Amino acid sequence: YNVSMRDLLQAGAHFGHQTRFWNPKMRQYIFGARNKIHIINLEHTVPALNDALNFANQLASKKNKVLFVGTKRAASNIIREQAQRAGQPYVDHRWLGGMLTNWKTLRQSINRLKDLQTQSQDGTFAKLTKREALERTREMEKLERSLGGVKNMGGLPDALFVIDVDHEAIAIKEAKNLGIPVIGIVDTNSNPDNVDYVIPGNDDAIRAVTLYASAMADAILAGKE
RNA sequence: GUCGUCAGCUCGUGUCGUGAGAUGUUGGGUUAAGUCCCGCAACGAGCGCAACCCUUUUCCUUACUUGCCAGCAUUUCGGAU
Repeated sequence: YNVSMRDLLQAGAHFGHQTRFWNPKMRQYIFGARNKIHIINLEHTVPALNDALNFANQLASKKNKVLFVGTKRAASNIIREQAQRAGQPYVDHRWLGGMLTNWKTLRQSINRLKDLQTQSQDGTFAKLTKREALERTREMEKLERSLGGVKNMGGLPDALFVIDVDHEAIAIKEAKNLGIPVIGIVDTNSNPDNVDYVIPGNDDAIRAVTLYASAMADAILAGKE
């Protein structure tokens, strides 16, 4: 399942953001800049990606759940599809402060979501009048939109696959506080200090995101054989 | 009594500060109203608001006197009988 390099060039991980927004901590990975924007070297990206995929394979074999976190408007659909394929909890939408920091409070929210889903399945929804009917349908919509992905999950994930660290900065901080490992994609503008596993490459390109998510999903599938 | 029929008040869990503390109630629409919806280190529960109470507007069921008079009958033509 290793990308082997050419797929990375064709996907376009080489591109990066403009120089003026560069983070000084990426200097080791910048290598050079062909044009005004920076060009990252995939020579370091490949081995780091392989190591991250191997660690994900080991965790999948151990059966511990891995949580995917990618929220960029371009990456939402791709990460949702890949997470559904892998059969793992996902957070496609905006991060809500306390997915991991305060799990006990989210227990009640997901319990109520499941209860209202059971209500919809049962005839009680039909028994209730139309105004309440639309109110609780709208409630279903809202909490399914907010916490739909993590409904199945019952325990904190053993690893966090983060698409874009500076964007989803809160998630990395919570993961560091808890001690849960984070494997993440980082670009030139972001800071890698708090990422346990760093695979540096472009994330804006929908097609690079598709490549990365497909690789992770393939590793998850290979796990458990 | 009054501000004043003014719209605010409280409290549960995590995060930021060495700390007293802060974050919920802030932002944009909307309403008689922190009423309702979009925003987002926040997450939801209670008291205030509203509704539950009395009266008025159309119709239905029970009730037919001491209240009523469409149909009928007698009339000192007055529902008087």
